[PDB]
Amino acid sequence: ASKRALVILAKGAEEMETVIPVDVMRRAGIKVTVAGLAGKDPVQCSRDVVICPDASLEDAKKEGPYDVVVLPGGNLGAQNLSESAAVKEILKEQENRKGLIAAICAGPTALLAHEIGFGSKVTTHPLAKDKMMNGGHYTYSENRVEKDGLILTSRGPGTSFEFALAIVEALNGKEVAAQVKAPLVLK
Amino acid sequence: ASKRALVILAKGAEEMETVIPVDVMRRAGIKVTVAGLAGKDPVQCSRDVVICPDASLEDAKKEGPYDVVVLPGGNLGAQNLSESAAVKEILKEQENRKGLIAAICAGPTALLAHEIGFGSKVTTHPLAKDKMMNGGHYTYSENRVEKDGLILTSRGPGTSFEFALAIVEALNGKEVAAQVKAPLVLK
Ligand SMILES: [Zn+2]
Ligand SMILES: [Zn+2]
Repeated sequence: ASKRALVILAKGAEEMETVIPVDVMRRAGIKVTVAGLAGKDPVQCSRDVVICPDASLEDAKKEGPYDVVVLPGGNLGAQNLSESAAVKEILKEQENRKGLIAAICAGPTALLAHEIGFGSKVTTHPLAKDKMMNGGHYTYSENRVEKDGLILTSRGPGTSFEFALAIVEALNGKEVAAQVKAPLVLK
Repeated sequence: ASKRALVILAKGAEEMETVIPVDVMRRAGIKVTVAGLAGKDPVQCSRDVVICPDASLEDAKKEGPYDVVVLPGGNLGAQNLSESAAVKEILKEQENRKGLIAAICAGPTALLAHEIGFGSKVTTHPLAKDKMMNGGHYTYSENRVEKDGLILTSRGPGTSFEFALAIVEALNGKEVAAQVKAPLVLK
């Protein structure tokens, strides 16, 4: 029974923070759905890479629930996630069922917007710290990956492998994470 | 006068090895063209991420020459690159004009197929070593990034940032590379 991941892809998402987790999760045998916030049309990422989603978010939701919901960063992508009523519903449902939520870079600021996981330790990109910490609803961490129970956060493009492997470990265990890691030629 | 990069994208390419260099090069102010080997249609990468190219290779060639030609890895992508007469022509032209060629993971095996850069020190993914070394036409290196003049090679998804930043340094200099590196939150 393969674990399942929903990756929510919005215009302006950081394409490295999208593709690295998708690829690494698929290497781990996770069934990943790349869901387009705006529909099933191609998505123009922050550095103009264009990714064609597997499904619209609307359709992907109907196939839930998922073992993890993943929010990439990119400031504009995160803002689009933060403004979305559909994302709010998905995240609240995931929180209510005690499912993992993973967000990287500016992505965690969508948790703030949707009032998810208050009281957790979190990290973000350094430049997103002040936005995330508005109101003091979370406790800030400088760890490259932070995990406080079912809220898993990370910092930037250069922490994306660590973030992805932390998701793999949480879903499929340490041994699978180590097996997936070795062929990547990480330092 | 911005430097220009051609990234040749074939079915089965490693999507991390494609997107990380594209994104990092664009962060460096390089004008990058993601060119589809097969045409301007979407490309299904090795772990099923679908990327929409900027142009067909046919059209992209007409807008050359480029300051760097970049070959991602992925075994099936590299095989498609290795079988392509169009890629052969582009690489030979680039070599003849003393322009940089950069290849990662299985990507360097397309250099072997097209008889490019013989006598250079190169690296590859560990699993691609024997293919690359058939005939002894190159000298093998275990360095995470190897550069022997105008032939720049690297090893895997986990060396992609290092590979991309080496390209940036070669084109735009050490200072730009350092400036681009810091916001990435690399270790
Ligand atoms: Zn980011
Ligand atoms: Zn590879």
